[PDB]
Amino acid sequence: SPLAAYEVDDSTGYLTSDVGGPIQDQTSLKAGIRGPTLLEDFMFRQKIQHFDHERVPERAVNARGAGAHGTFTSYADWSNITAASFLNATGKQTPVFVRFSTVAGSRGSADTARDVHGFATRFYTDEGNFDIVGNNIPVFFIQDAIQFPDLIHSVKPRPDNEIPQAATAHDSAWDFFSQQPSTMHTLFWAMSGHGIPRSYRHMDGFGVHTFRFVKDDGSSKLIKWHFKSRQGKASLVWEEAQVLSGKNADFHRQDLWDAIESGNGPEWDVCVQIVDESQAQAFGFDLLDPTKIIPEEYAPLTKLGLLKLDRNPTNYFAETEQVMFQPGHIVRGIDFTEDPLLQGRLFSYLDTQLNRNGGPNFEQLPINMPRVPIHNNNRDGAGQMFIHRNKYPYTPNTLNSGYPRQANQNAGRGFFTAPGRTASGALVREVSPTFNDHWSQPRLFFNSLTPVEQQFLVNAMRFEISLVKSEEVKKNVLTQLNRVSHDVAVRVAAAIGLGAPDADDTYYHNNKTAGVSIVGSGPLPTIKTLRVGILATTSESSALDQAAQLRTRLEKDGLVVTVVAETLREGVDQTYSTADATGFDGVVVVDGAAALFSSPLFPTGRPLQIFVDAYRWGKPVGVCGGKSSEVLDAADVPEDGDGVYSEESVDMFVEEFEKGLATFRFTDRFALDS
Amino acid sequence: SPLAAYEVDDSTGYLTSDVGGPIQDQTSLKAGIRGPTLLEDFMFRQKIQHFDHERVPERAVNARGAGAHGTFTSYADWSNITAASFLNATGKQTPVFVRFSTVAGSRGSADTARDVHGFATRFYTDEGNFDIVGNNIPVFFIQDAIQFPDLIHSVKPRPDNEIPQAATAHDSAWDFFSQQPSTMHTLFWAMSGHGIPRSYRHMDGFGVHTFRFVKDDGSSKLIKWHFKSRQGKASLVWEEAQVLSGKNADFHRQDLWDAIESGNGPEWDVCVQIVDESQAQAFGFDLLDPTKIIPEEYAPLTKLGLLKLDRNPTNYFAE
Amino acid sequence: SPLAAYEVDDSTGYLTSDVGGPIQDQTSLKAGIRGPTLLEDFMFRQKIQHFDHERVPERAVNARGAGAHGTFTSYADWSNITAASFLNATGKQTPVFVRFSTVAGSRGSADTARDVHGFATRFYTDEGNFDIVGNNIPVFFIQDAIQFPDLIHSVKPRPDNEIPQAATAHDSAWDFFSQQPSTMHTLFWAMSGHGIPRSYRHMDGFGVHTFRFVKDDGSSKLIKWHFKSRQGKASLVWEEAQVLSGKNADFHRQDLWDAIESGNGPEWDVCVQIVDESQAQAFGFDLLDPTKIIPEEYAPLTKLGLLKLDRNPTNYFAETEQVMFQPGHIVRGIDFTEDPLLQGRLFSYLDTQLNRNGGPNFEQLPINMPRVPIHNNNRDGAGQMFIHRNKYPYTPNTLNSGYPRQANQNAGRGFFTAPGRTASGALVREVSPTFNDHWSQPRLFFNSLTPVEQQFLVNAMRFEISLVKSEEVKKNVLTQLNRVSHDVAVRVAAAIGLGAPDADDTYYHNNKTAGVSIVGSGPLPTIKTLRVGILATTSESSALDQAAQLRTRLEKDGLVVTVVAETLREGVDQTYSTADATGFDGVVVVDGAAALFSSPLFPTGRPLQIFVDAYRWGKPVGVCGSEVLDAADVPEDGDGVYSEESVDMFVEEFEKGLATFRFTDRFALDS
Ligand code: HEM
Ligand code: HEM
Ligand code: HEM
Ligand SMILES: [Ca+2]
Ligand SMILES: [Ca+2]
Ligand SMILES: [Ca+2]
Ligand SMILES: [Ca+2]
Ligand SMILES: [Ca+2]
Ligand SMILES: [Ca+2]
Ligand SMILES: [Ca+2]
Ligand SMILES: [Ca+2]
Repeated sequence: SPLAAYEVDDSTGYLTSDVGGPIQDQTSLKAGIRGPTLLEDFMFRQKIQHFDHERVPERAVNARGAGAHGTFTSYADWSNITAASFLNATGKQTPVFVRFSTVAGSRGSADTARDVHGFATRFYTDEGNFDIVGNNIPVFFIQDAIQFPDLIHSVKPRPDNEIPQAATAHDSAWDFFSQQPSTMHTLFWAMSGHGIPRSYRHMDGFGVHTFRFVKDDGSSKLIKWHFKSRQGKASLVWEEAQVLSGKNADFHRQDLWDAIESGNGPEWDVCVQIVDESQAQAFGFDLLDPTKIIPEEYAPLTKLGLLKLDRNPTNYFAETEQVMFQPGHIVRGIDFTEDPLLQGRLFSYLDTQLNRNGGPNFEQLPINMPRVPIHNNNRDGAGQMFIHRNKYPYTPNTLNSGYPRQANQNAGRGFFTAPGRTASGALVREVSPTFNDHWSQPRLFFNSLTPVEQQFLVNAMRFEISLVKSEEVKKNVLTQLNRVSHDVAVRVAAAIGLGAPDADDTYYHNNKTAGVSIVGSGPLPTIKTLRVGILATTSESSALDQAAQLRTRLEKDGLVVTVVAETLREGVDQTYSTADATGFDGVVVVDGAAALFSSPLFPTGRPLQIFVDAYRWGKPVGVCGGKSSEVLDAADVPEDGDGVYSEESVDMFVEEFEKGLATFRFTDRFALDS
Repeated sequence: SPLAAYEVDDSTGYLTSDVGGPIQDQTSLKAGIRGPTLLEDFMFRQKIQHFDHERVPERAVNARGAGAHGTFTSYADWSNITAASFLNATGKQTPVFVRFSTVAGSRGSADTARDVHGFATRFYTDEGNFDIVGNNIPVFFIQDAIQFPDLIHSVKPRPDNEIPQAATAHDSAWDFFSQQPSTMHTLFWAMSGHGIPRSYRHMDGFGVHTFRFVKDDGSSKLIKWHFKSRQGKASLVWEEAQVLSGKNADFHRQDLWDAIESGNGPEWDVCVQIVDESQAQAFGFDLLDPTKIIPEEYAPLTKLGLLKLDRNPTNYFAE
Repeated sequence: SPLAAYEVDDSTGYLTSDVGGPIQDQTSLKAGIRGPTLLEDFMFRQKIQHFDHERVPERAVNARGAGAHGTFTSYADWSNITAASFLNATGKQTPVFVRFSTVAGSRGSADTARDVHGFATRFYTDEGNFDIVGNNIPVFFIQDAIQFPDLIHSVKPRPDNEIPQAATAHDSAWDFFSQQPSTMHTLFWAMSGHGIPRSYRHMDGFGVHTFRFVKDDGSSKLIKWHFKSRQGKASLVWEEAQVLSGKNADFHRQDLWDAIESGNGPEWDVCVQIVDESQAQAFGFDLLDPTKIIPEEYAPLTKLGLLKLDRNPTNYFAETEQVMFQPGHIVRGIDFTEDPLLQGRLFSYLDTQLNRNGGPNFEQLPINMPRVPIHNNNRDGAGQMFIHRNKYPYTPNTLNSGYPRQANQNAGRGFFTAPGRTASGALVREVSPTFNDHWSQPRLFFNSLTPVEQQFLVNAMRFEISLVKSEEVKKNVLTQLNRVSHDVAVRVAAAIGLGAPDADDTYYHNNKTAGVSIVGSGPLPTIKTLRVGILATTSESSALDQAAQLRTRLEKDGLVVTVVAETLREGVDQTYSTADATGFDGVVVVDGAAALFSSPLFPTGRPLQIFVDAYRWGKPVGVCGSEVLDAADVPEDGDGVYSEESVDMFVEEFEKGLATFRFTDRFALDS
């Protein structure tokens, strides 16, 4: 364990105060047995003081999230492109901590809200902590950091009543998107399956901004970070995400925790697109613009190394709640660009940590400490944990022999700003006209989705915009959507009873780009960790025998099996009362249980509804045992449908079923606009 | 009202800093049109500093809740039982503010979690602010305040993974309940429909503790506070409440906001049960024990006044 | 020790950020060589952010202070009187940290203010940290903790202009004293030399309150803590203290630091008076009353152990500024009493540390950590430095097997309230009538001082009360003083041109008590560390020779010698320009320097003024090798005036003078 030095064991021993005096903490000290509590009860006050002070402010954004420890391993010595030490040798390993999150919701909001997601990675390198504070979507809503509070105020709950929680489905958000057209690209992403990923493990990570890789000789290249999931791309469907948000608000954090505990820690290839400084404006947009992607057709990915998360935190508050990332945590070999969104972020993280931590020594929390020595003249501050020996903490000095020494390009492996960087011109609060095309790339993204996928995106927009009360805002939203796609505007307008404006073809085109579609990304590369719900009954010993056999066959392949029946007993994990289709990636009914398809033990129709929901939401579903018509007919599920299975043979059933799990979603169950 | 004086109107005008200097806030100041951002950009830093510091710690318990302004009106001059000035004359009106809440969930969790609920009432009286910080259930889980962090750690999410949110449905909570039998009464209440009320307006409020009414002559009587809902008693069913948690996490706060905006502000009769000091142990239990109710058969309610909530906040955070 | 693990070495290495990235910190990153500074300069912002956030609130009181580390050693197994683990074996050693302080001044105010002084001692015991948060005066101004903000607002600067700093010499303070008669006892102590101690090492430590010693059998006795200085008792005189406040604001903290660095770390016998519970009102006053001492005639001292301070801090901010004492840091074998001053203190220290630290994990700071394992269910909070493995931090639990287990009188060496303690009666906001005598003990104290000592205390009151603008307050002050002593009232009234009220003999008496007088406590038991200024000249090679001969002798006897001359050179420590009589405990002029008694190198008459100030302030003074003594109007026959050609002889006599320390016959007395 990377933080073992800081762990406190309470598996033995007597209760003590924080200063080691043995005490009790179960009854207050009173003046008589039915008397008033005494002020001199220090046991009471120290315990309740601590409780009263347990909370710290949630993150201003990305308040809802979860983290894990792991390791990064480099695939090569990358000297040829960067001086970065963590990348300087094949097989070199660096500990990491990653936190994943939504953006809008507070603490305690649902994991399966539709939102942008954070993906923040710390590399505890041998030349300092390096943080990549990224998202699951490669482009951001706005083109200047100064706009962030406008965006976030608009998305977060209306400030008179604090409604609605963790949702863009309200007037203010769509007022802002329609007034600030830069938002279109990220908006289209958020309205796709990327807004409701199946898990943190099934999403990619992006730095969003263009950064620089800087060699020890001072030359630089432009880069984009892209962490490519080894688990596949996968989304929920919206109706499923809504039910999930109520049945399991902790869905993503539980999925990550469980995958790690089972030895299925998630992996990504840490990649970059690498281009020349001369290509800043060569691709038909400006690399300083965080609303644009570099299509892969123009710049392929270079795999730098492997990221694997394989260790859960010991204490969530101390590790996951207190981790404080900064894009300012940069190392020699990396530099910034003049992306005005990035530029302003550099200020915000350092300042906001004062808010959360309540004082300036937040880098001393165990989770934030580096894994190398610290030499500097930073002193004092509330919560100062060091005892500095150097009594002359100023530069230049002779009384400490000139130490610490200055580090720079030529000495001490100092960070240095890419020396080819320049600035010219007027000091201006002006937007570059190179940033002005807000619509072509949203259209590129949309064009690249499959037909059903395009339908899901249209449907997400229909859902949210139909909840906007202002007819003017709705009109304004159609005006912007229509600049990306007339057809999107027409289909969305249909649901809200307004007319779409006439086509405006300025930014329309037919181009597509690879690697942005979820539905088109093919079957999952692994089905380990995927969840199978076996619906059985205690009414028939035969049904539980079937479920035990099925369990064995499925578990051999690393699937997580839940057997559901009316009541618990050995071999049954979950009652119908607590079971839901959102708990599973595939659902199997054992034919011994066909009769179930009213009781005081579960809501009326529960067993059938689990099956029907799983089918409606695109999941593989099946009946095992040979007798299937009763169940399939009660569920209105066609026996010969794609992703519908019926076999007597457990082996055969499982072989076919596992293909369905990799396919993951049977999209021919969803209606399309004609 | 201290609040009228602090309302700020932004329906007109040019944007200013917090020190009244007119500014813009849409583009950062840069060294050239494609250049880096300048440290001298005070418009940027004041805006972003404020954003960076918007959040404050959520309440240690009852983090999820919603409030409204209203009035309390006394039905009589209650001098006969209490010196309390807000209760000293028929018709006397006192401004109030009430916040309703769940207990275990963080500030973004669902209103329809199964839980105890807070019902905290401030009376801004002519002799000082008086708060009755109560619940929708008349009895509490534990018999000594020193146990609170035990109960709350047990019911809040397990501290290695912070799972599960806003729920007693996990080992630690049931470990605590089964090890601490005082928990049984409140547990039974939370597992009834009182754990999943239909709205804040359809639940009652209780002080829980025995308090004292004290006359100007120094004499005292023992009292229980019970705010009786004029809307009636109603619950959700469990499956319904689970679905609502997903489809509308804001369900209770929206319900209250809407009732107020429509001129249907909710009402309670503020009542007490009143017994003599000599009855502290007369009913087969100790009135100092917050796990016990006084059955109405042993002590009827006296209606003191009318509490009505009829005005929503202007800014949720500030109020 | 928690502290060794947290020491950080910067004697080698390249500069890094706080996250270990090598950086520079001397030039801002700019858009061009004459260009504006960039927001992306993280090197600048992390450095400036830290600087901008260096300061923390000063202590609400006792903000000006200094600390050191040391050791406590028990003289015996004290089982027979207390269960306290640190007292349970002969020779048992416990690390300590002590901070000494004034009370009213802010953190940059002078050490030599006239004030009560704090003497706060932490014992890092093998059963928890135990703090005795005491003062250099055994009694306090007020009888109920709830009055503390009244006392402290009255003594601290007037709140419109924040004038005057670190002084009771203003109207509000004397308005409070004269309206709240409980203040008289501490006031008399503050107005004596106890208000201006010569150093932290020359003052005693007192717990003030009655506490309990509790045995493992549950029995208790009542105790007073008294730390008896092994360096002796000594004071400044007031004029010397005033000059010192300007010439060396750091005088006491420097004195302590130097004593430690020189292997002369200060010692105290840690003592108690011990009496039975039945004696709580047996001595003519109530032992719950913090305005009363137990005269030693009624209860002698038991020496429990030795306190020695012998190591300075490494980082003042991290150790001295951040140490957070609490009377709530109590251990098994000690209990509280129902002293209403002590009772409220218990709440204050815990709460105020939230203010200073800015979050609840202040016991995690290295200086506040214990030296034993911590097992509890305290969690989270800002600045949480632990990673707790127990994921069931509630009691009762089965999922962590019942741990941590409850500790109490019969398990786990738990703290327990003394079991014989009871309470009975109405719940009242009433002062016990047993607290009502505010004047007899102030009179006892005053009676116990030597005539010159009584003069000094009278002169302190004359000085301060003459600065009170309000005629009404001055009159009220005389009313109260007169209840203690009519003579004090008369003598103080004479300075302010008011008439004293007629004698009111209700509380007058002629009783005296041992151990409260400084002047009467005899010569100092050691003169090591005391300071000798040798006034010399570069004019005469012979002056320098004389000085160096004196130096050899005096340094072997543990004295700190400063040779002063017009300019620095080999063997000269200080210039006349920077020298002052307040820098010295004794002054010697070498024969060769007689000429100096105008130059661009020091102010006119500086050499003579040092000798004259030292004589006026009562110090041993001499000439080694007539004219100098004539120039200074100093009588050759005077007590503590030395005039010898023999160096050996001079040294022997002068060193007796240093032990006597002050020659009080140089001070005029009222007649
Ligand atoms: C490219 C666009 C951006 C991305 C990908 C991004 C990513 C993130 C992520 C992942 C987190 C959560 C880190 C964690 O898990 O603890 C975060 C937090 C935060 N972000 Fe950014 N963000 C971006 C833009 C901004 C901008 C423009 C600002 C302000 C000018 C900003 C201010 C914050 C603040 C104040 C926090 C809370 C940080 C803390 O308390 O530690 N974000 N952001
Ligand atoms: C009769 C049993 C109890 C009832 C009815 C009760 C009621 C409440 C209510 C209604 C709130 C929310 C007030 C608001 O809306 O802001 C609250 C908050 C709180 N409660 Fe209590 N509570 C009880 C027991 C306790 C105990 C025993 C403790 C501690 C020993 C305690 C500590 C707190 C704390 C620390 C908060 C947060 C207050 C704040 O941040 O303003 N509660 N409680
Ligand atoms: C017997 C009377 C008292 C004595 C001997 C005493 C002694 C002390 C000492 C020595 C300090 C400084 C500790 C240090 O060096 O850090 C101190 C600080 C303090 N005292 Fe007391 N005191 C007494 C009465 C009180 C009362 C009645 C209160 C309040 C009700 C009080 C509140 C404080 C506070 C708030 C501080 C600052 C503590 C900190 O910041 O850590 N004092 N006192
Ligand atoms: Ca809105
Ligand atoms: Ca540089
Ligand atoms: Ca649990
Ligand atoms: Ca019901
Ligand atoms: Ca009810
Ligand atoms: Ca004054
Ligand atoms: Ca004296
Ligand atoms: Ca024991």
